[PDB]
Amino acid sequence: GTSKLKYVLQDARFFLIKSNNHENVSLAKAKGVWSTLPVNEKKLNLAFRSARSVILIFSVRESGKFQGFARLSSESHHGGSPIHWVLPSAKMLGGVFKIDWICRRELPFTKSAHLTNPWNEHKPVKIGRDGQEIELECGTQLCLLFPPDESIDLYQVIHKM
Ligand SMILES: CNc1nc(Cl)nc2c1ncn2Cc1ccccc1N
Repeated sequence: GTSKLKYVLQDARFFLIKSNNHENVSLAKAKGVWSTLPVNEKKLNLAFRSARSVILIFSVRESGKFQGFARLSSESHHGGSPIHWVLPSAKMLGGVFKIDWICRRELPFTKSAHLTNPWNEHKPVKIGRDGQEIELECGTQLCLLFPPDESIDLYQVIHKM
């Protein structure tokens, strides 16, 4: 069902993540981590302290789709490991956030054409730069459009909250 998902999304904040390649999204799905540029790392660290859930909604550039969404489980941390990101430098991708995936399924942009983002001039929610915040109502509805991911149990995510 969608009840636990709605509970996780309650009062959440949402950010669009735009990746240049599929490989880093695949690596993020396998290892539960994400890294971004310092402008956005600063924004996400602020958001993580400010909200019960911070949701990253991923889209690979030129794919015409979102590739899923995940909840931040930590602020960014340095050292830890050298993630083999297919770097589009490595020093700008230090700072690793831990993330718990909520949905690893794809959603085509054609399915979100009815959703506009107030924080980006009411452009369709697919439009935005890496790090663009998505207002609560639009982000909630976007996440609810994804196909359910029955391989994921939200019970442990609710306990992180
Ligand atoms: C693992 N993290 C990332 N991996 C990839 Cl392949 N692209 C990213 C990532 N974070 C942001 N972008 C998009 C981008 C690429 C290059 C210059 C500026 C911007 N915004």
